[PDB]
Amino acid sequence: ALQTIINARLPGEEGLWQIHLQDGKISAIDAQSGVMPITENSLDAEQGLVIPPFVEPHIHLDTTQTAGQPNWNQSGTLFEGIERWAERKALLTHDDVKQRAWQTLKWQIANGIQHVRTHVDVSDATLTALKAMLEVKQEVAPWIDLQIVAFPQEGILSYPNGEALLEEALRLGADVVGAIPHFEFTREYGVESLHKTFALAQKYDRLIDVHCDEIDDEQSRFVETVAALAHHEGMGARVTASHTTAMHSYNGAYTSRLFRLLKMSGINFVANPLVNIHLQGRFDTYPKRRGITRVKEMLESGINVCFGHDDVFDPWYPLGTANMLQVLHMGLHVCQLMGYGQINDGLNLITHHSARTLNLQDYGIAAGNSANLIILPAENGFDALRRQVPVRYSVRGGKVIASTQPAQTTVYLEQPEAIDYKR
Amino acid sequence: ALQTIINARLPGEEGLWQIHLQDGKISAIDAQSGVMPITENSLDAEQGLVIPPFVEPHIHLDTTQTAGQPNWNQSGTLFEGIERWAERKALLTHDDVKQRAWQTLKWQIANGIQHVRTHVDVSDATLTALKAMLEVKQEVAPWIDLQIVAFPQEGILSYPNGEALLEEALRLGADVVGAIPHFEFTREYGVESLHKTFALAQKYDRLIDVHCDEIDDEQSRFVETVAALAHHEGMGARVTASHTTAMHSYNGAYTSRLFRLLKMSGINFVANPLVNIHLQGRFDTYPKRRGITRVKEMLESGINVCFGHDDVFDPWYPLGTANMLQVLHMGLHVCQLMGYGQINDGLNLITHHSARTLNLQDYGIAAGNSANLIILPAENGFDALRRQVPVRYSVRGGKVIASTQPAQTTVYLEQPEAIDYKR
Ligand SMILES: [Fe+3]
Ligand SMILES: [Fe+3]
Repeated sequence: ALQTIINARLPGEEGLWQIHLQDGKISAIDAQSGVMPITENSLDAEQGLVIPPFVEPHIHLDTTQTAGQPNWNQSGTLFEGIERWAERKALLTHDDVKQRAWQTLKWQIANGIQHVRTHVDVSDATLTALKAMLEVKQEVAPWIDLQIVAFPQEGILSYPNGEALLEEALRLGADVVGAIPHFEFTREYGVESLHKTFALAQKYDRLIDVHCDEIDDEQSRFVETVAALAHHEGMGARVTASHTTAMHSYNGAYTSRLFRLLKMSGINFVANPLVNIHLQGRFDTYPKRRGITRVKEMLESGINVCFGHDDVFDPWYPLGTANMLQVLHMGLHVCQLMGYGQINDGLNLITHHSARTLNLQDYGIAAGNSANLIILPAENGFDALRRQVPVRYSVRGGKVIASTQPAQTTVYLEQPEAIDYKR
Repeated sequence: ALQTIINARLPGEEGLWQIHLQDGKISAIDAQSGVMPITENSLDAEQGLVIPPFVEPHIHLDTTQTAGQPNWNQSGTLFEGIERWAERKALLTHDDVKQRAWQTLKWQIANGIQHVRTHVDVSDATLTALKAMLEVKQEVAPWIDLQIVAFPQEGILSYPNGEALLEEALRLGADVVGAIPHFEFTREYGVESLHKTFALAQKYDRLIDVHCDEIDDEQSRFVETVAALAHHEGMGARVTASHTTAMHSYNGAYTSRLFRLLKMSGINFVANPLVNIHLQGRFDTYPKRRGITRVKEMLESGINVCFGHDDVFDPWYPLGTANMLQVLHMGLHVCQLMGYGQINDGLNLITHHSARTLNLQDYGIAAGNSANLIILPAENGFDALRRQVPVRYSVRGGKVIASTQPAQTTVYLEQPEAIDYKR
């Protein structure tokens, strides 16, 4: 029965704020001139930062939690990962997918993530993972709004009945149409697959999220077709180009020309730091490229870009706890967004920009919006990122759905001293 | 009055182990065939991992904790960092250096680090930071063995009285002789500075740790002189080449030839992931090189390499909590040591290999050694790294000097559920 969040700091705002709640929504937001006393029905942010929930714009819940089953990827390569996944085929069932997806979703709830977009491989005639994920979506709805992308992993034109299966996935309820041009047999199939993807999105009124140019090939430019088609249909807001790691290898002249179109099209971009730094640059000896898309330049140009985890504890990425501040930390380093303001503003890459990517209509600490917000025990984005703080409280519909009692560290010098890693 | 560590897991060993303690030393280590009961004077590792303390082989305690004073580095560049540091000159006093060094040292104690090698800028006629650090070394001795490197930041031959000041630092007690060849005015001064560095190390019987080829210049090959001189003097074990980021840009043929000498010389290498990924590759547009030395290849060749944090909360690196598992996480990603075994064995890069780099004589969980060890609430190195676990207990001389009560996370679904991020 929470009525107020008090003593809240807000990004880009001075001072402390009080967030009033009513009927599961934010009724008003008022500045405070000092610290407010706690009381029944008040959740004290304790001068910590309050932001609208973290978002996971790109993850594969159908493959999550499978690392080491039955064997571990020892080389760490994409190739071996594919083989290790194949060895687990006998365990891939409806219940298995639901159990693993739920395990990661619980970690996400614990990490203040209330919006998740999962890709699901639909290059499977039985659509086993998709059927399982559609049930998971309904089951987790009280805690996470889950979007499902029908992802034609083996291609649309390069896989038997690929287009038919992609459309079947949409008819079953998938929220987003996926594609993977650079994986199609030819450049022509790649371009044609995008026309088919856009046609399906318009036919069913769905969003689009393409695994776009995820390859260190300076000639992989499917992103220009994604942006051009979006501009032509006037649907930029509903379109996302995931990865675009090839952009890391483009010459500057083409990239400059392309950026005009990217801005005009209004499409969204997702970079996946943890996985990109790991899987890109694998064909280089030395020097080795970083392989993340042009995040810094997109921000400078006002192009919406955000960060996803992509994989959690699977053959393609053995690590992760589904933590967005960890994803952000990696991205700030690899993209060299290390100035104070760049780091502080970093939270945008895992909150607001990701909400835009998911085309969310009810997101942000604003009057009238649902009371969905989280509290970080930190002074600002810089502090939260530097100390990799947990989510103190996650509030959804005005109710607490997760909480973390912080770790307590003590050093025993001449006298015991508490250490909080602040100066 | 601890007499035993029980239920301990050890890297590379099967099962649980009991570590007996007597007179501040490890008296014996015995395998257990099951879980042992707790009791008075027994520290229960609770099937967590027990390892010899984390080590910080490369940090600058003279510059730590100064970020944002008086202004923040907004571009994040090395150039601006130098300017921001210059603006703080009026605050650089004896007491200031001691206060800041101690602040970071407390974070290190909290993070299970009992061995630290700090570089101290001795291109200052007043040697202010060095005098302060020598007192800090004595003060922190009960918790951390601190090694001080006399670091001629502005060069030995390229700075007024550079050589005289370097020797004065040694006469005052600095443990290690530093150098920075690539920063000298000419290649010839660079090579000559190394001869002078080795001569001083032999004259005073000190270790050597060179800021070596920290630059994206494929022609910066001072590392071959460091290794050759060490081989000639038969002192490889006492010598360290820090950074060697230029090696990331060498052609493969030269690198292969060089590796024979690196192995034969027996010198140590320190990579500083967090700072290297941030400061290297700054002159590239796109693609952008990673800029970390050849860590993977050194491991494959049996060349001792380890990881340092380098900078903590300063103009050259605004982040950090002086956490070695965080440094390791970055290094595993950038160096693409992402296979299961590579990640699991990762702890070696922040424990044993770093101890070798510091030429430590009393390190490791072995009978006869001082009872210096830490307990991680994780099953193995992979688990500790993936979950970025805190140090549950840090034991020194058989006594607890630090402890962390873990954070407690709960998600409120149909029923409350504890989340520990394990599957
Ligand atoms: Fe993906
Ligand atoms: Fe350094």
